[PDB]
Formats: sequence, C-alpha cells, structure tokens
Amino acid sequence: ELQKQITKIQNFRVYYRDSRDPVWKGPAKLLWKGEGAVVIQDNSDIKVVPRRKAKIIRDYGKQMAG
Amino acid sequence: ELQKQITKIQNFRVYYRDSRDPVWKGPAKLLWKGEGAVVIQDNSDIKVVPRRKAKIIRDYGKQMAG
Amino acid sequence: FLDGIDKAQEEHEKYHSNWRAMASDFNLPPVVAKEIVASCDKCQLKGEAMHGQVDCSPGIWQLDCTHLEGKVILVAVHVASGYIEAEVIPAETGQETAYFLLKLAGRWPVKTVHTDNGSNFTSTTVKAACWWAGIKQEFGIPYNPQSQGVIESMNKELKKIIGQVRDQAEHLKTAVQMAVFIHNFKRKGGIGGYSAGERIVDIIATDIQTKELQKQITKIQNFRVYYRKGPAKLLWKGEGAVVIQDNSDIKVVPRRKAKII
Amino acid sequence: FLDGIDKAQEEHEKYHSNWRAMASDFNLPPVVAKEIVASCDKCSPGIWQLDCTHLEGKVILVAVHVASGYIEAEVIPAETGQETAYFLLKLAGRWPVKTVHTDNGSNFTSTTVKAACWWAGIKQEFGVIESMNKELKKIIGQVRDQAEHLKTAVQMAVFIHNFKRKGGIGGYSAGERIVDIIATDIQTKELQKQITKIQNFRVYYRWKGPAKLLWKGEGAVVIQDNSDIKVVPRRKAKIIRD
Amino acid sequence: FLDGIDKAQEEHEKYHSNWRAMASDFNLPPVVAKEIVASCDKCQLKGEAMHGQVDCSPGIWQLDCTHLEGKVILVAVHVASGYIEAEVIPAETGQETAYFLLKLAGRWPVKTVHTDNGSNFTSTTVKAACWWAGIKQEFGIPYNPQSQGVIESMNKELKKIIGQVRDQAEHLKTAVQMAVFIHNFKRKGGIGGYSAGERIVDIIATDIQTKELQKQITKIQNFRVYYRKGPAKLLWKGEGAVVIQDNSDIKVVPRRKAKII
Amino acid sequence: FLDGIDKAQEEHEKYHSNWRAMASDFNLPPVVAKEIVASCDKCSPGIWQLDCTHLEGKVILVAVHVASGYIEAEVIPAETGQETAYFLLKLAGRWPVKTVHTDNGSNFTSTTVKAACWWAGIKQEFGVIESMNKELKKIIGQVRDQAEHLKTAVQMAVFIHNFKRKGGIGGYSAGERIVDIIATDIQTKELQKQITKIQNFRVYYRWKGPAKLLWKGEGAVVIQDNSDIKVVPRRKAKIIRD
Amino acid sequence: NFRVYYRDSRDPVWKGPAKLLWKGEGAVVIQDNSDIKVVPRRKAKII
Amino acid sequence: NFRVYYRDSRDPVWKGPAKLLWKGEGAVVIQDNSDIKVVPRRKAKII
DNA sequence: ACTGCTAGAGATTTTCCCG
DNA sequence: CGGGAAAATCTCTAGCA
DNA sequence: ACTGCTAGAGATTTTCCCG
DNA sequence: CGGGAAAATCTCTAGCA
Ligand SMILES: Nc1c(C(=O)NCc2ccc(F)cc2F)c(=O)n(O)c2ncc(CCCCCCO)cc12
Ligand SMILES: Nc1c(C(=O)NCc2ccc(F)cc2F)c(=O)n(O)c2ncc(CCCCCCO)cc12
Ligand SMILES: [Mg+2]
Ligand SMILES: [Mg+2]
Ligand SMILES: [Mg+2]
Ligand SMILES: [Mg+2]
Ligand SMILES: [Zn+2]
Ligand SMILES: [Zn+2]
Ligand SMILES: [Zn+2]
Ligand SMILES: [Zn+2]
Repeated sequence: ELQKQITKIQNFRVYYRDSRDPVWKGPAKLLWKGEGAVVIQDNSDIKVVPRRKAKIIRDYGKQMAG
Repeated sequence: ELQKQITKIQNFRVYYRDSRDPVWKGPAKLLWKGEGAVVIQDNSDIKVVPRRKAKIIRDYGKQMAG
Repeated sequence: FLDGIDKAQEEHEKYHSNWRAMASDFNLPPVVAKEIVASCDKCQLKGEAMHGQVDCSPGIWQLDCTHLEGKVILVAVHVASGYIEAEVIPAETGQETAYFLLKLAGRWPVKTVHTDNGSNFTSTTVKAACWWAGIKQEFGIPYNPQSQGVIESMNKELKKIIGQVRDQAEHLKTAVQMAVFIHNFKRKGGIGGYSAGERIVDIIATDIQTKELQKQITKIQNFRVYYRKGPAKLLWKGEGAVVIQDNSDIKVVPRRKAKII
Repeated sequence: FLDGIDKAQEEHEKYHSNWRAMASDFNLPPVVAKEIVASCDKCSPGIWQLDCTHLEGKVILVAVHVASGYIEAEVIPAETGQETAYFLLKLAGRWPVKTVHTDNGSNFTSTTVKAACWWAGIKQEFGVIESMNKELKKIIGQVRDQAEHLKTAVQMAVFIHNFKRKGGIGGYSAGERIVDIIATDIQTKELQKQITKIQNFRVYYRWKGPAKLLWKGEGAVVIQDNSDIKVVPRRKAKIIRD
Repeated sequence: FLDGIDKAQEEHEKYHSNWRAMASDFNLPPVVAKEIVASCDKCQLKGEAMHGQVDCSPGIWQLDCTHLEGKVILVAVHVASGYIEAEVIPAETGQETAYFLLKLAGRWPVKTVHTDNGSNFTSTTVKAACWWAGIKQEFGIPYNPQSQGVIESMNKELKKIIGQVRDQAEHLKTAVQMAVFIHNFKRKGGIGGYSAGERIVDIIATDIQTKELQKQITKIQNFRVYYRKGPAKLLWKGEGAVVIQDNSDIKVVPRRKAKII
Repeated sequence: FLDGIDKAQEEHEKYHSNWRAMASDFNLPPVVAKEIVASCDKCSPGIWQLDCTHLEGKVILVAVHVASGYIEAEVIPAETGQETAYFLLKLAGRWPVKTVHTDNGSNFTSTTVKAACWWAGIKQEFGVIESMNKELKKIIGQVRDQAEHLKTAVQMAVFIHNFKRKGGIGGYSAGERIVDIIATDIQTKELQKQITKIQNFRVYYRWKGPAKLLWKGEGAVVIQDNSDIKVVPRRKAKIIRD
Repeated sequence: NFRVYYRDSRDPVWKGPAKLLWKGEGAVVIQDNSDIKVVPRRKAKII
Repeated sequence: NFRVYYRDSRDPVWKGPAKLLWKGEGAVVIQDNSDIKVVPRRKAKII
C-alpha cells in the first residue's frame, strides 16, 4: 500500500537548474519532495535541488506513456 | 630562390573568423594572400577566408620558435 | 624580478597597466603582475561575468508597474508558470496596488510577492494588505531590474500582445485583458508544451498532490539510518543509492557506507 | 501490456470502473483503457454562473464556478453592459470559461457582453448562485469592519471563501477544488486530442483486415479489431491514414 | 485536418495564437500551423538571432564622436589592431572632423573610414577631405550602432582609462591624450599578446611584407592548371591539395581531380 | 639544430653576419644566433627631433623621426610650454617616443614640457631637423593654394611627405620606413626580453658543470658551456634558477 | 519571392512586407513601396 | 579577509573596498563605512 | 548593395615539470 | 606515465547615447 | 542576508519511418 | 541497418524605464 504512493510520486517530472548554469535541465524523476529541497533522478544520477530551483509538473501529455 | 619566399610567406599567422561564428579562430598558417581573399591552413585544413575577415600578423614572439 | 616589482608598481601608479603589460615589460610572472593590478583601488572596475537565478517556487509571484499610452498597467506573473494577471489602474499608488494584490491573493494561492522598490510596492498600504493575506514581501536589490527579470520580460511580452489586439478594442483596459487572455490560453510552449494557464494549474495541482503524497509516505516509513555516523532519517531508497537527512542536510550515499534500521 | 488489457477488461466486466482507475491499476495507456470502457454498452468544468448582488448601495458582480464553489466577486461602478463585459473578459482571461449562465437581466443581454462572449468564445445561457451570494454576503458582513471601502471587504471575503473555508468531502477549499477540476479537464482535453489524433489511422496486422489504432510504442502496436483489443509487434503492422 | 485549418485561421485572426497553440488545439501538424502564423502580417515582430561581423581589413578605421564633461572627443580606431587616436575638438562640426581625418590620414595609411550617420561625418567638408586623401567613406546603417561596434567599444574603454587618469591632469585634453598613450602602449592582450601600438605596427608591416612577397612569388610561378575543367591560375600547391583561381573564384582541389602545367 | 649551429658559427668566422641572417638562413632561434654573434670579440628608433618653424605669422611644431624622416607637424596657437607639452603627449601616445632632441629654446625647457616628458617616460636632449623643415615648407608652398587655412595645408604637406614622396634605397615612403624600423625595434625588444628571461637559468648536463641556457624546446635543450654551444636532450639536463 | 518584415528607424513598429533585393552576410537590402532600405538582419525577418 | 569593490546605486563610479559580510549565489552583502549594502555579484568584485 | 565588439573575471581544460 | 602547478583557453558581462 | 528572463528564429542534432 | 523527413533541441537576440 506504500509502494503505490512511491510509484505515484515518481510519476511527477522536475525541470531544475544548477547554480551557474542558466539553462533549464530536462525532465527528471521526482524521488522526494521536501520543505526546502527536492530529490530527483536525472540520467541515472540522484541530485538534490533546492526548492527555489525546480518546477515540478505532472505533464498531462501523460496520456500517451509514463 | 622561390621556395625561400614561400617559406617566408608561410611564417605569417592569420587570425580569422567564419560567417556566423563570432569568435576568432586561432593562428593559422598563411599560404596565399590576395586582393580580396586569403588562403590559410588551419588544423591541416586549407581554407579560403575573405580579406575583411582576417588579421595577418608576424607575431614577434617568433623570437622563441617558428 | 624584485627590481621589476618596484619599477612595475611605480609605473602602474602612472599608467595603470594591466597584468599582461607589466608581466611583459618587467619580466614578472603572471602571479606578481596580477597582484600589482589587484592592489590598485583604481583598477577594480569590472564585476563577475555571471547572472543570478530568480526564485521560482510555486508560491512566488512577481509584480511590476508598466506604462502604456499614458496609462499604468499593474502586471503580476506566476514565476513558476508564466501565468500573468494585469490591470489598467487609474494611478500608480499604494491603494491601487494593495487592492490588486488582495484581489490576486484571493484568486490564487499567493505565498510570496517579489517587486522592485517602487513607492507603490514599498508603501504601508501594500504592507498591510500582504500582512492580511499572509503574503511575504521580497523586495529586490534597488536599481537592479534583473532581480525582477521574469515580470519585466512579461512586461515585454504583454506589450507585444497589446500591439496585436489594440485595433480590436476601443479602450486600453479591454486590450490589456484581451492580451492577458491570449498569453494565458492562446500561446503554447515552455516546459510542458503548455499554455500559462494549463501550466499554473499543473504547478499548483502538482504541489497539492505531491505534498499530500509525501505526507502519506513519511507517516509510514520510519527507518533510522547509520551511514558510513549517527542516526539519520530515511528519505528514499532505490537499489544502489540511499537518500537521507542527518541534521537538516539531505545527503545521498551508496549502498556501501550505508545501513538502515 | 498483454497482461494488463485482459485484466482491465474482465475487471470492467466485474464491476465497471472508469478509465482512470484502469490506467492507474494495470499500467495501461489511457487510450487503451478508454477503448476498454468504451466497448461496453451500459458503461461542467467550464460553467460559471454570474449575478449582480446589491450591498451598501453598490453593485457586486459575482461569478461562481458551479463545479467548485470558487467565487470571483468585484464591486463595479455601474450595473451596465460595459462593466459586465469587462468583468467577463477578466474572468475569461483568468480561468477557462466555456459557458456563462446568467439570470436574463438587462446588463447580461447587452450587445457589449455578447461581443465580449463572442471574442472569448463563451456560450451564454439565460440553487447555486444565490446560495453562494448569501454565503459571500455573510463573509462581507463578518469582515466589513476590517476595511474602509467595500471593494476591500469584497476582495477579503473572496479570499476567505476561496482559501480559508474548508468543507465538502475531503475538507478542501474552493481553490484546491477548482485546480483539481481544471487539471482533470486538461487531462480530458489532452486525451480527447490524442484520440482524435489517432482515429484517422487504420492498421493492417500479421494479411488481416483493417483495425483501429490505440497505442503505438517503441516496440509494440496496440490495435482493436472486431471489438477486441490485440497487441502486435511493430514490424508485423502497417499503419496508414484514412 | 482541413476543417482544423479553417477554424485555426479564424481563431488566429482573433487571438494571434502561436504555431504550438494552433497545432495542439486544432490537430494540425507543425508545418500547417507554422504556415498559419507565417502568413499573418501582425505576427512578424522578431528578427534573426544573429549578429554580423564588421570589416577588419588593415586599412579601415572607425570614427565616432563621444561626449565627456561637456566636451566632444573625436575618436578613431584601427579595426584590425585596436590602435586609437583621440582628440578633444572644440565643436562637433564637419570642419573639425575633416581636420582630424586629414591629420590621421597623414599619420597612418588610412584606406577606408567607417562612421555612423552623424552630421559631422556626413558633411561635404569631410567628403572633400576624404576625396583629397584618397579615403573611401563607408557609412553604417542609420540608427544601428553595432555597425560601429569596434569604435563604440573603444569609446567605452577610452572613458574607462580617462576615469583612471583624470586626477593626473588639469584639463580634459591632457587626460584624453594620456588615456590614448595608456591604451596604445600600456595595455596588452588580444591576438598577439601585444599592445595596440605594437599590433598596428605588426599589421601594417605584415601587409607591406606579404604584399611584396606575393608580388615576388606571383611573378615567377606561372602554371596553367586543369582541374577535374579549363585553364586556371595556380595560387598554391602543397602535397595533397592545390589552390587555384578560375574566373575570379579561388578554389581548393586535391591532387585527385588536378593536373598542373 | 645540431646541423645549423656549426654552420652558422663557421659562417660567422667566414664573413661575420648578424643574428637575423643566421636565424633566417640556418633555422636557428634568435637567442642561439645571438649567442653565436655575441661570442666573437670583434663583431636610434626612439629618437625624435622637435623644432618650431614660423610660416604666415603662425607657429608649426615639427617632430621628425630621425631614423625614418617621418614627420609630424602641427600649427599651434602659441609657442609656449603648454602647447609643446600637448604636442609631445599626442606624439608619445601615437608612436614609441624614447628621446626628444630639441634646440634649447624657451618652450622646450619649460616645467610643463618637463612634466609631460617625465610622465610619458621621455628623455630630453638639448642637419636633420632643418632639412626636413625646408622640405616641409617646400610642400606647404606647393599645396597652400588647395586649402583655406594653414592648418589644412600643414596636414596636407605632412600627408604628402609621409606617404606620397618616395626616395632612399628601395624607393619607400617615410611611413613604410617608420613601420619597418618600429617593427625591427619590437623584434629587438622581444629578443632582449627573452634573453633577460633566460639568463637566470643555469643548466647541468649529461654530471657536468653549470652552463647557460639558450633554448628549451619540446625535446631538446640548447646550452652554452666554455664558450661553445651544445645541444643536449631534455632528460639529460637539469635546468635550475640562480 | 521573399517577404521581408523589418524595423526601420528608431521605431519599434515592425513594418512590411517588402521585396528582398539583396541578402548579405549581416544585412539585407529591401524595397518597400519603391523605397530601397538597408536593414540589419537582426531587424529583419525573411519569409 | 576579503575586499569588495562594488557599484551601488545608478552610479557608474565604482567604490570600495568593503568587508564581505555574506557571499550568496547571485548577490553579496557587504559593509562599507558602517553601511550594510546588498550588491549583485555582477556589480561586485571580490578579492 | 552590409554586418557588435572589447577587455576583464572566473571557470575549465590543457600543458609542464620534474618524480 | 603521473599528480599538482601554471598557462592557456573558454564563457560571459557591461557599456559604448 | 539575494539572484535575468522569455519567446521566437534559425541551425543542428536526434529520432522515425518504412525500405 | 539506412537515408530522408520530421521533431526536438541548441544557440542567440531584443526588450523589458
Ligand atoms: N545612438 C548613437 C550611439 C549609441 O547609441 N551608442 C550606444 C550603443 C548602443 C548599442 C550598441 F550596440 C553600441 C552602442 F554604442 C552612438 O554611439 N553614437 O556614436 C551615435 N552617433 C550618432 C548618432 C546619431 C545618428 C545621426 C542620425 C542619423 C540619421 O540618418 C547616434 C549615436
Ligand atoms: N528602471 C526600472 C525598470 C527598468 O529599468 N526596466 C528595464 C530593464 C532593464 C534591464 C533589465 F534587465 C530588465 C529591465 F526590465 C523597470 O522595469 N521597472 O519596473 C522599474 N520600476 C521602478 C523603478 C524605480 C525604482 C524606484 C527607486 C528605488 C529606490 O530604492 C525603476 C524601474
Ligand atoms: Mg517597476
Ligand atoms: Mg519594469
Ligand atoms: Mg556617433
Ligand atoms: Mg557612439
Ligand atoms: Zn591601477
Ligand atoms: Zn462495462
Ligand atoms: Zn497573427
Ligand atoms: Zn665574429
């Protein structure tokens, strides 16, 4: 009953940015969402983004895949 | 008596630019200099640059090498 | 060398040479000539070639007053989505700004407002309205519009759309609301291929859904983690990495240097 | 996919779920589950209601999202067609307004409001709006003493109604309810767009007769033929237009 | 599809949707929605995201008038080297500009002058001075300062150096000439690690030397080349490539598809 | 390199060329050829001359590069120290001026000219300048009728003298001669900078005694020991400072 | 042939379409209403 | 510790040095003559 | 048919310098 | 061949009406 | 202790679509 | 697997006082 909510929270995509890179990195996989940080998985790399550097969406072109 | 002047004219370095690249490419080797074009050799590639896109210098830190 | 340091300092006090000129003319290494430049107070005239990055949390809006046709348009943007609201106000005062902000806070979940240091936003009236609605005011650095770089850009875009619909309306406020319509619902692009209205609905619904999902996950999972140290809190585990939080620092460890309880 | 489709269709034969439950439970694409729920014979978010209420000798335009109870009220200087059209243009630019349901007054049947509703693409129609009017007037009577003008009190009541009053099933506010309803409508519109995108493709599989396309992946092609859903590999299938 | 084309055109005449919005809302491919946008005259509001590249031949200078402390400084730059000349002139007229330009043409080999469309440079007086000295005038596109992007940048740099030496001089013209000294001889960098004076000497001496060397090479070498065609002129040959010129087009061929006579 | 050094030194023993001919003929670095020409016991571009000439009741400052004949003349409004210092600051910012040779007048011995020459780093000293003055006055008398003011005629004569009069050995103008002379001076200064850069390195080779460094390449190190020049490989050599 | 929409003279108002007389590296020469203008290619869009 | 030269308030004149109280991602907080100022890092040089 | 550039500040990548 | 050290190169910005 | 961004235009690279 | 075709992505600019 727990694993379904974890797979549900990994269905959300994150568009994030690094510290001196002005370009938005692509849709990562939301692993964890906190009050001040967001743990993502981008290109098999587990990153910790600040909350102020991430845009988390459930892209509603999920009606093809995901 | 001819080949000495050809090796002399190849001692000059050319800093050139391409059409939509704003950055100056490095010191090529001046093969030929015309009234409107300049034939250079950069990274084993023979290029033809316009005259308005090239800065030809004999770099006077030739007192180490060349 | 050292004689070159003395002569190079004495000529930098005249000519203010750069490091390359003093390194060439006085046989100095680049470290010494760079130190001769870096000690002159008159030569520090350029800053860092960077830009910052604005806050794009889901609750922060950016507000600015722009001017068109002799009238004042107060514009707000949702920074995470690009959703704008805009209204032609009769004057650039604190009463009109506080009314616009209380109205916007009643419409959407506004948690933070980022403005420049315009008198409209700096007033006690907007301060009382943000205190009532529970909004946090975050003023930018004065005379630095790049801190408001979202809303200023949206000012540009808003004026562009007004120039495409100005002949469709008789008044400016009608053209402003028509441009707000066109930006929020008739322009698509950005991170999801969305319009700004679809994107703000996705941002806010995702914030609600992920907040309640993480509240349901955190309630069940209670696993004390000893990494490499002390007892942390487990945030996530998947098959080769474990993300934890020990003393308010969120870290990632491999399965080596980890053990969970 | 071949595991999930038979499970979902027999589950629909069992107790007739909708396609969202099937796309969540059996990892189906929503078009496949939509075709599962659409092959059984036995198996609103853009409607707003507008009115003008009168309080303290002034006129308040009130627009209620009927599906949510979300409210947008505004003190207008006159109950005319120009102010109504301006309020409607603001509302249509703020939210996805598809139909506006009014009470056949004099300011809602204006040529100005008709032109505004034509421009924004809104249909006009002539115990939800007066219930919300009474609840909003109750909040205005509560927080009138915290403001000097009636505009501020109306916007304060709209804030309190949309975000500080929680009721219903799960105890949500009207703002959370409207963003859930509009997100569900965006999902429904994207699904209908994708279904409309793939209905003009006919496939030929293994040949055999023409079948409808439902899903085209990176290795598999999910088709529907003779009202049963099959999964063929990509190279055994020819997808053409019609 | 085609019904979508009709409805998408009729909504683009209202809302001016971009191609992404009409491609999503009316099931259009990107080609059709892009053609609906590209036919609206009201939607062509952005140019090409490029920049040009100024002429940097060894004979072209770029001139501009800048203003400092209520006085006018006429500045010229050698575009190929960055060597500047500058003078505080009493007025921004054509007589002072023609005097400055005749003086500069007497000092250095000036072959082309590139200016903006300031009245100083557009006058009949500067036109007669450039006719006398044999200089070609190349005015930029009006209200486009990027065409003069070298000299405008040098205006910036010149003012910077004046702000470092303004307390060393009592008059502005002394500080201007001190800054010209510091730019031409006390700042090093650029393509050869040179100062601007060393670089202009290298540019012009290289132009003279390479011109006379190519005149000596061209006089001896006379080899008719048949490539792949007709008789060309040999420009260069080295061990794997041959550079030729047939009908005023300078081409490079390999040793395959070539034969020289 | 080992082929070239013995050839160049025996060629210097033969007919005593300078280092530029050796660096051109035998593909030597200029420091090696400079040490070849510097081990034989038996083996100007910054000097300007200033004066004031008087013509049509006005004063013309004339500065001649002595090595080239290149001229810079300017009609000044007064023969004072302020105008002389302004002319000298313009000239020093335009060309590499190292020494200025004047005629011990009243405007060349001013405190203002002394301060200007101190700031720009110019030494002052008290049949070249009056020869060029007579030639320049001849050109001014030629092209006076093509101008209205004397300033224009002076700048026209400076143009004609520097670029339209060709004499000397190869038939060059004064502008070509000054850019050749200043380019040769830049080469001489860069060579002296590199020689000063490597004189505080002593090398130990094959050990054996301390030798002077002359050239350090990517594979070879050219040294001089006991007044003979050797070439050792890099790994057989230890280059340290002293 | 080609349509050029351009930005002429200190005016933010874009205007056009015009005929493309000459496309160069960096700028274009166009003809709008028998007026030949030289526009930078940053201030021009060609279709 | 650190010297900060900065660009304060619509003034092209650079000024300093000041003490670096706080270096952040994007901006700095400095103290010049007992005046605490927040400068963008584009308008500040830290040595 | 004409055209952004320049110099400095920091980051990053390449070369050097002996073990 | 290999790690630091240093040099060279890449990236990016303001200001030039 | 706070912070450039956005959308469009063209170039370029990656993915697709059947052979 | 392989060439065009098309989509996606990268690069870069003006304008926002
Ligand atoms: N605007 C002028 C600027 C100028 O904006 N610089 C700033 C500037 C802006 C952007 C850029 F990328 C480089 C820059 F430098 C400038 O520098 N100079 O010199 C100018 N000189 C003369 C005239 C007036 C033109 C006469 C009317 C033409 C009628 O046909 C205008 C200007
Ligand atoms: N200069 C203002 C701009 C502005 O220059 N934009 C252009 C602009 C320039 C660069 C950029 F990167 C983004 C931009 F947009 C702008 O857009 N707005 O809104 C402003 N609003 C208020 C005040 C006054 C500040 C009050 C005094 C503070 C005392 O502490 C100034 C401005
Ligand atoms: Mg503002
Ligand atoms: Mg603004
Ligand atoms: Mg100008
Ligand atoms: Mg200018
Ligand atoms: Zn200094
Ligand atoms: Zn059923
Ligand atoms: Zn349009
Ligand atoms: Zn000798």
